[PDB]
Amino acid sequence: PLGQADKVGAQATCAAKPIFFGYYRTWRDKAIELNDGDKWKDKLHTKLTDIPEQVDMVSLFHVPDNQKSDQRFWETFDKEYHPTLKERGTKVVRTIGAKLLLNKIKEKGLYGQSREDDSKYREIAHEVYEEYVAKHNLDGLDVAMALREVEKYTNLRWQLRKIMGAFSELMGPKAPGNAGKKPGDDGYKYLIYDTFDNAQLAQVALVADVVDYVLAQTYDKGTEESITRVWNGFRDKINSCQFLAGYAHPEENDTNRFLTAIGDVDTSGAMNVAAWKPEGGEKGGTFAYALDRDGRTYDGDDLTTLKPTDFAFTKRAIELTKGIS
Repeated sequence: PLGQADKVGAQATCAAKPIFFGYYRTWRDKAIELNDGDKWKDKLHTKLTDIPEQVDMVSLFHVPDNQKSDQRFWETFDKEYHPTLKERGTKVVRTIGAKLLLNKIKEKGLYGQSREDDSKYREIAHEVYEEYVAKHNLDGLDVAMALREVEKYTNLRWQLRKIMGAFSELMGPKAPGNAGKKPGDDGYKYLIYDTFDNAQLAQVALVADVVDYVLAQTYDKGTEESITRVWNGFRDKINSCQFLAGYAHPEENDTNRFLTAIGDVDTSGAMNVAAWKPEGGEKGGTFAYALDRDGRTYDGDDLTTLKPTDFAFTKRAIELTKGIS
């Protein structure tokens, strides 16, 4: 048998100090094997260990359809990348899309109504944990929920709640395996939720009690007042220590147009987000999408070429988030 979090609102203190969270596109890693006809079969400049040593947590965004094979990538990760990141103290988690989870719910024949066998949700959670987290000794799972249909349909809300509860038995504050451990401790297994910057569309009330962090996709904000507005939308469901606001770096052939992390670093809206704090509280930290595109724009050859990065935005966000130099 599987409301809001235990504490909500602005919290003057947090169990873990504010962190910088980084999304890493595995199909842009040097060790990955892209398709034969791919225009970027070469020109791959960045490796995973190139990220700054002060990154607290990195999330591997692995998409099998974006490359031909990942065997070399995982061999390099197990041999080279992961020991170095562990030496630096950087946690590594794995991002999974909610669409894949709903597909797995559907394969089991679940509609999500009462009288169903909730052990099937536990089966799905264990399979996902073994494949995505345990297989490569990762530190937890990040569920990306950017589906507008979840909020509209009761059965989808039920399904999401049940799969996140089944996951809470394996990761997060509710997991018995994390007994006496806290985010930031060695061996802690994280349960992370990234979603809309709209709390209602996010359906964060279904996961607030089981997740360590809530990552709001504030990719179009860039103003402290707008982030305050988003946070006031979330504050009655989660506490500020769970909340992370973020920005997105321009991607090649993206069509999305996220403008907060372009131009001068110190005056960018991305650094306003990194510097932002909840009034009367401390935040969970700051996150950035596509670390390999740090500093890139949508202009000129940037839209169509891959380039190395100096991680200037990443370093400055770390400084503003953690209050260090």
